[PDB]
Amino acid sequence: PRGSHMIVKNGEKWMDRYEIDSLIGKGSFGQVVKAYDRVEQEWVAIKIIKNKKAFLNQAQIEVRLLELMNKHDTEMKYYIVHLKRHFMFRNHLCLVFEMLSYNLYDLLRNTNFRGVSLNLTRKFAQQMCTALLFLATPELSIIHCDLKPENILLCNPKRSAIKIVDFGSSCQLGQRIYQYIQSRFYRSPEVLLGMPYDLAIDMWSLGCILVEMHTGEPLFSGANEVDQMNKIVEVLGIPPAHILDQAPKARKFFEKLPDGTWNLKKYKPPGTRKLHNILGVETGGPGGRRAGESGHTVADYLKFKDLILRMLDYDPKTRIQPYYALQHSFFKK
Ligand SMILES: Cc1nc2ccc(-c3cc(N)nc(N)c3)nc2n1C[C@@H](C)Oc1ccccn1
Repeated sequence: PRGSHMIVKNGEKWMDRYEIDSLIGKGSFGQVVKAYDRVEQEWVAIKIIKNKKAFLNQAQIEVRLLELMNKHDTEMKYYIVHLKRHFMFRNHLCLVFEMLSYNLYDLLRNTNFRGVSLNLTRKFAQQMCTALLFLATPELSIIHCDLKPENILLCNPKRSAIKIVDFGSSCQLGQRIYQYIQSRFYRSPEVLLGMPYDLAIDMWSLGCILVEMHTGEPLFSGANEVDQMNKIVEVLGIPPAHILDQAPKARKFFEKLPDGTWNLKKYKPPGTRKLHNILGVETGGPGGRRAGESGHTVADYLKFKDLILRMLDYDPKTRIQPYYALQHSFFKK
């Protein structure tokens, strides 16, 4: 056997138990196959980790975090994909999951990137904030570290229930091992700036994800780290001095002046790309496509806009935390 991937043959049966149906996924971690578990009589998704020591080490962390989670009593743990069991087979670690449906990016593609309704956006946001409240449980303190539409799956194609997958980049608070993390579009300023991070980076990612779900377009579509930070500054302005003063990578993006103030190195002027206009609050919503529509009033959009700007706080110490996000007027019945 050569290369890092397992040789998968559709039709084969593993350990007189799993009937392999099809290769349904391929990522940097390895592969995902659909299999029929003859013993429990159900479809499962088997995540097959590459036989490369770095990947096996990180997948053992994923297993430990998923077993810590799936054992907590609360009904909140059901927003996290269920790890059924794991086993070694042909020198690969294999993680067995419940079979889920397609991811929120596929849902955007299905709308021809016009976005989903503010009402469906709100349902996704409530479940996501509840999942993040669960991860923030003191005995867990799990940072997902790779929230993106691709890592949020529908349970069922005809329903709005979601779960979070892929804890392959995850760590617990105080066990940071990667200086470079998060998918670029959803990467928090503290990570771009090479600072130590905490659970607040997942709330940043969530703010980005919810705007994209409603507009159909990434809020911050950087081609690279410098473009990413410049796109963030277009919307939010120059980060606070107290943060840049302790940021290892401040000078990758910004320059300190005699005055002790920071500006950009070497785009719209800072803070002039208003979320007000990105969302089309007063001009019929994204691309004007929601004009008049029920559920899409200026009052609705101003509540949504307010919660997003609390999620996109530059300061990880004052960025809105999940419990408080769930108390926001955006969610009030
Ligand atoms: C349909 C389905 N049910 C699933 C159940 C579990 C998982 C899954 C995938 C990964 N990376 N990490 C965990 N912890 C669980 N993925 C499922 N998928 C999507 C697979 C096909 O692709 C995907 C989906 C997401 C990411 C990569 N590839």
